[PDB]
Amino acid sequence: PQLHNGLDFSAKVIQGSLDSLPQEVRKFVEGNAQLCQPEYIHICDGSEEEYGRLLAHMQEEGVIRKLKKYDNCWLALTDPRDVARIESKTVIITQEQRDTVPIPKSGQSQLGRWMSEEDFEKAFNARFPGCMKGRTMYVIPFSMGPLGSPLAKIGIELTDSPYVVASMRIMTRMGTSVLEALGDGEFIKCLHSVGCPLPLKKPLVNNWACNPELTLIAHLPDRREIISFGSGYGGNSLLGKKCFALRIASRLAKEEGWLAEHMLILGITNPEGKKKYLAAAFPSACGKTNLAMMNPTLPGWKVECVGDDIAWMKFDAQGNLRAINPENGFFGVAPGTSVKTNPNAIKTIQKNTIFTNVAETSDGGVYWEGIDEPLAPGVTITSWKNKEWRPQDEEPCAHPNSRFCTPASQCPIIDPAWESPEGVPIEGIIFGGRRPAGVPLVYEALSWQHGVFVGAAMRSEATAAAEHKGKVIMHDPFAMRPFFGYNFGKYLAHWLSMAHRPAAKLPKIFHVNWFRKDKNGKFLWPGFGENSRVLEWMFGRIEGEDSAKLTPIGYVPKEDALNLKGLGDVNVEELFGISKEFWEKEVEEIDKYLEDQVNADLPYEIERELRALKQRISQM
Ligand SMILES: Nc1nc2c(ncn2[C@@H]2O[C@H](COP(=O)(O)OP(=O)(O)O)[C@@H](O)[C@H]2O)c(=O)[nH]1
Ligand SMILES: [Mn+2]
Ligand SMILES: [Mn+2]
Ligand code: NA
Repeated sequence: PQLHNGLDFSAKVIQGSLDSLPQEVRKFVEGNAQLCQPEYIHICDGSEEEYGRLLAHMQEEGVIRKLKKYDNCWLALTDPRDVARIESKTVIITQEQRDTVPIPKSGQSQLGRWMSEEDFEKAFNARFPGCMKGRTMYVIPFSMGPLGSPLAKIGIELTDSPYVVASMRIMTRMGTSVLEALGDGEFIKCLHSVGCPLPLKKPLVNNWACNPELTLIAHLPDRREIISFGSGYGGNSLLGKKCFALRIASRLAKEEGWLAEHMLILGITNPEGKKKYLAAAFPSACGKTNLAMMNPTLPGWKVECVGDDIAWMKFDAQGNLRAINPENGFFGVAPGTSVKTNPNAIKTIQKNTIFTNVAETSDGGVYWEGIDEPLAPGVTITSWKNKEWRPQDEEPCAHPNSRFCTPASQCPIIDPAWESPEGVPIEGIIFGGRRPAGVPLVYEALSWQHGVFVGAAMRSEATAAAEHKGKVIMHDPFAMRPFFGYNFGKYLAHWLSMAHRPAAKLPKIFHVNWFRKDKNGKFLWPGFGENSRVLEWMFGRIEGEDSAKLTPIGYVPKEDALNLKGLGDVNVEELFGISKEFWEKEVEEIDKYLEDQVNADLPYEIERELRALKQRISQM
């Protein structure tokens, strides 16, 4: 209905039909078209034709370049103001702040950012009205999970960015089939704008529309809305990924008895023909993708990848923790990727891949720090800043948080069960981060409650994945600091509660450190495929092997228990050393952090594990 002619957007639809949409989808699309005032509405179909045409259009406009060396690969270079997540501009809206974060004693929380509904309405009104003028609003129906799976969750993302459309086609299952699967069901409402209505009010930098000053990534869990303004960077604009499948989903999971986690899922097969699945939570840019598609150095071992970033898991009636990967692609850090470090990623990204903020070679290929491939004499390099570049120059040729965005189905070791709606049974959970000192290569938690404490106590050097600079060691509990959808204390309680579930077969919990350094700042452990030697030890421990010795922080490998054949130059004593002074300091730091940041919401069990660790260290 309407008394005039501005409410019904039918005449502005350039693909699809508002009449063909499910009723509630139409209302969502049209309501936001009324607000944002796009010139056109394009309902995505997910087809190869749509995708190729959109890419060519972006190429026309100078928004992306085709990489002529490869099969259907593309390179986007962004405004340098829009390169990573911004935690301080990422918020969750609830009636009560304590539902979203524990109230920190110190007054500033490091476990999320809350915004009142009043303040968010004002922020929304200062951003979205008219924001799509002169642009197309693309409507992206997407599934987090295989099309038609009983455990998939569907969303609709509205965006004015073709780059977002193309990247969502890779990272989710997208298009008409999803609308058909959705029918009259519920869907997560996702609204995104780059925040640059036409005619442009401000200079366009590097043909990359964005609004840094007004960037705001908001989540409204009771209304089932995600609303993101001003950034095109995938972590901020691919709304099915961090926003939905971690922040919204972790709160749903709390309410419904499951888990949504920042974890890879991999399957590993040993030389005796046994296969086990493991999950691992490491912070952004701290080794998940490389572990998930590892090429093991140990003969007779094989790793297969289920997912590299997000896991949705629950204990089933048989007691097994079963996990699914709700994503359809990998959005991986590019620098460091080489045939030696991640040969499976190199094979995956050679076709149908979008690269962002990497360098370009004159024969139409890609380049980045650590790529470890010599170029022919005469071949030149254009940096991610679109300037000619030479290896002798002061700055990197690729941004440190540059990315590939690639279909998971193309991974040569994609696991045969990666789309099974039954999920895969997790037998070990691994925590870890970047710790240049003090923390040994691997240890095993003493119990479930100890393992939840180990997750809670995680710390890691800052990376380029968000706004934190330098290499300051930060708390990042469960690798979820940027991603909790609700109060972290409550999340710890939820984890603890799993132990008391009927027939629960609780996975073993481990903590790793690939990143300990010697006195000269060189890594003590080579990592990458050599991490298979650590996974071997974990595998044996899951099977019940007596290959561990007790220490104050947990179980570690016995002398000679790790296979170090071919690594005679590793300094094992240094790499496994546990210093009373370091750990006295560590436990004091963890105590103060949990007291300040979790406070009244810290479960008794976790405080008890803290007291126990302090006491074990005191007996050293
Ligand atoms: N030294 C070392 N670096 C690693 C290892 N695994 C990954 N990296 C590097 O760390 C960065 C992030 O790796 P990635 O696996 O993409 O981490 P993710 O963001 O957690 O998925 C890349 O530059 C990798 O080359 C490892 O075992 N050792
Ligand atoms: Mn991640
Ligand atoms: Mn990754
Ligand atoms: Na650009």
